Amino acid sequence: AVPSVQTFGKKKSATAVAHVKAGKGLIKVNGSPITLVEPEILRFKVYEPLLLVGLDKFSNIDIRVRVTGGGHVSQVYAIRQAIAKGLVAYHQKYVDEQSKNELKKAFTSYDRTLLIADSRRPEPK
Amino acid sequence: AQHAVILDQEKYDRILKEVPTYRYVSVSVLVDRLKIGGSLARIALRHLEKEGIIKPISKHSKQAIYTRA
Amino acid sequence: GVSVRDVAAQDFINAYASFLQRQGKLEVPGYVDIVKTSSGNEMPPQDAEGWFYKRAASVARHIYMRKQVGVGKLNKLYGGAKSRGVRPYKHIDASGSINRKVLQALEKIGIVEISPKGGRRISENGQRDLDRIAAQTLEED
Amino acid sequence: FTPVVLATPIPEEVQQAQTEIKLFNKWSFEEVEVKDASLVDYVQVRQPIFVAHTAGRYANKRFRKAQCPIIERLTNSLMMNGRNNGKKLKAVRIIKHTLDIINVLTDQNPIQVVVDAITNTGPREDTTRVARRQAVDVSPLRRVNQAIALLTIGAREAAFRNIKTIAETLAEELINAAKGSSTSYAIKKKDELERVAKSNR
Amino acid sequence: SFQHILRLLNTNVDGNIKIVYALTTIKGVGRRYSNLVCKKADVDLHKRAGELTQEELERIVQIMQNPTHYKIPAWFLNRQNDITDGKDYHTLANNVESKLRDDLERLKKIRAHRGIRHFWGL
Amino acid sequence: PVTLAKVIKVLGRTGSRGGVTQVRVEFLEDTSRTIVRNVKGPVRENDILVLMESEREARR
RNA sequence: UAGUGGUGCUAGCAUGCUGGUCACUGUUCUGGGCGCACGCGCGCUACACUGACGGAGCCAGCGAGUCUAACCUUGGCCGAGAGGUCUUGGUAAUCUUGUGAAACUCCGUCGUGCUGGGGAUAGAGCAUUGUAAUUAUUGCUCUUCAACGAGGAAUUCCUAGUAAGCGCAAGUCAUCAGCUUGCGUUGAUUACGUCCCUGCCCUGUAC
Repeated sequence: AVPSVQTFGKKKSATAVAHVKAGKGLIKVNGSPITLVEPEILRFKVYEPLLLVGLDKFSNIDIRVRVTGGGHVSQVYAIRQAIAKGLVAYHQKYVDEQSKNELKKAFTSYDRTLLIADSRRPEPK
Repeated sequence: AQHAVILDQEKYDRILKEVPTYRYVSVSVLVDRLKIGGSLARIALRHLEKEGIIKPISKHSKQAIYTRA
Repeated sequence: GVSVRDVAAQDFINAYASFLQRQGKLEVPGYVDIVKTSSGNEMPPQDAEGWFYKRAASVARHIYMRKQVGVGKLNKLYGGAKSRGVRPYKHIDASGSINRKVLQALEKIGIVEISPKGGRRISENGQRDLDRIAAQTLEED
Repeated sequence: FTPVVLATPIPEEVQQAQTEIKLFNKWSFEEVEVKDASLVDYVQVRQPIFVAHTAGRYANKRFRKAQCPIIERLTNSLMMNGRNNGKKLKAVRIIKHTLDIINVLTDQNPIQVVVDAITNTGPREDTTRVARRQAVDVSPLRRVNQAIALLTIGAREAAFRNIKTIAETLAEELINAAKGSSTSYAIKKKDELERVAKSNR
Repeated sequence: SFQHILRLLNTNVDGNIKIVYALTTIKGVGRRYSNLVCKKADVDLHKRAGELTQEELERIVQIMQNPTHYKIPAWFLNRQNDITDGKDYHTLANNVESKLRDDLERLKKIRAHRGIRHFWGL
Repeated sequence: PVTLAKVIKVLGRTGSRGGVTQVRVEFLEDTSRTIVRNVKGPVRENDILVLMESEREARR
């Protein structure tokens, strides 16, 4: 039908699912614009995957995400991971491995956690 | 001794002339160096800031930060 | 287009509650200024004159975002921690008598209506009204 | 530059951050310099970050925590007492207000003032028990740890039963310690340790 | 104009405090009772006590000692359904610890356990 | 006055609790004149000590 | 018995966006008892501004439930509250239940005063379980406002999603925990060593 992908992110129990499709640069979380993410201090923590690559990259795609459980902080890390993984997944299919690795270079230069979960888990006792 | 809790006319004059002398002002700054209670300082800042005598640089309920400008 | 989802939560509430007080149709129980709103609270609401309208606006927004609600769920939402003196704290629900009258008052002016599957749902006129306030709130910036 | 319009319009000031990362989108790490070569390998200030809330894990290797940026280290040491454990967001806000104040009392890039306070505070001589005490040298890493500990304690005990908030007191310690100002608690503590060690060597 | 100290119901109250809290110096005047009285008097709750004039301390004094006439819901009162006469009262000033320090003595006169246990402990 | 020296070898744990490490350290101002000192905190090669006394050496 | 997207119907906004309503991944009865000059020990709550109070924001996981009859309870109505009343779903990945939890975040009041910190002790009244609440099970409302200024000698637990903060569920159970176990949320500092102290395990002469 239309070029589209789904990707997910994790943190602890929060589970963010993201969809990407061709369209017009918009980013919504639970239907709200991402500029309203809360608390305020952690908002810039979500701008990271935008500023670190550059806003031009997003102009042709629609991002919407739903975050489900977890807690107020852990859910924030889930969505930023879901965004970054979603972005490379789209490029991998609809442009080239050149741009794909260019994206991966930028992300992993700043923070490995943008692509891979830390696998920490509670003590079994 | 106890800080003042109602604004005498003499202190009002004192406030307006002296406050532009200070690089940095805050609720604590007023209450420390002028003998007024904190319940005055919160009101006085809103007054002087709207009067334009001091320049806000950040505001956050529990903290507020005003400067000579 | 604009939706209520597009506006900051407390910013929208302050705008709409102030407007709703001017309309004057929202009718007060009259026992207002005695009730604590929760058995866990100490001292009544401090904004003695305005607090009823501000709560009324909050309820409308919350229902707008959801399929339907009832009185029991609202009592949970607005609950809090009760000190229990020397004992550890515990969760306690807020007053029911307040919230039930708020629903009935909002229904009188047609924002909200009783729904099948129980509880209340937003009216199409509720949608039409709340969207208009949202547009003003953005443009008033 | 260009405004790069989007259907969810990002604010102008957020777009302007795209070209250089700044702490709290406010201060740059460029031209921050460490005055003492002995500490350069330990006072991590070289990687830029937007906000001092990194999730990274540093327990697994005993020197690895030296890679954590200094600003993150300060926020942790505020989270100290039992009534404050876990409340990192409370601490982050405190730091944000603290730097602003230092940007007005004095005018330097305040992150430089923090670095000066750290490097000037860390003790360079100490003692151990043998009983009696013998003088010993202290390794550069521990010089950094002692600096951070003394600073937060000096602020905390001034803000108890206070009229000045935490940020009002912590900002003053940092300024007093970037100067040679013996008025500061942390500097007073440094002096006694070294003069005691001198007597026992 | 401003008065630093005032006297009513044979209690002293300093002007420098919010009116609602200042009144709680009087025995029997809790914070909630004080708060609601001020509302019915429609004084400015944010004024400090030393700001008020004589005709404004009156009315307040009147409402405190005649609360039921102002349709206070009765359950607000501390002496509901009195034992001698089924009226409701609120007890103020030195009259507190005159009904108290009496009901126990009435229990002593009837040789009830609770009265005996109290006076035995003394 | 203070003198910088570079850690060239670490010798081992010392003191009754193992709380002190003995180290071999080379003067940074001029090479050689190597000296052995007692270091309180955790330390590695290429670390720089600040020898506030120079004409003194640790027991061994 | 789960989720996403499309398709049909449909509401609001604007000329697409957010919502409601096919495909994929011996026996027995009545009443009482189980009190406190003091010594020892495991706990709970605090001494405030990194706070108290008011309004607004808004996020989990592990449990548990009735035909034996009566468990967990949604929605409507009454009342300041505790609580009451009329209907309903679930023998359960299907319903309670997104168990909308607390800490937390934001906007105001308070201003360093045993103060709006702290809530013991005590007075009046209204309810709920039970055959029965007096020496008093628990809940609600008003009033009374004690010691306590971070605590001598001694002494306990602990190396990462761990300590500590915060709350929930089960257990017992007519009612009744400040207890026990389990679960989730927020989340540090300091080692990565030694035989100094304590304790354990190996291989003859001043004792």
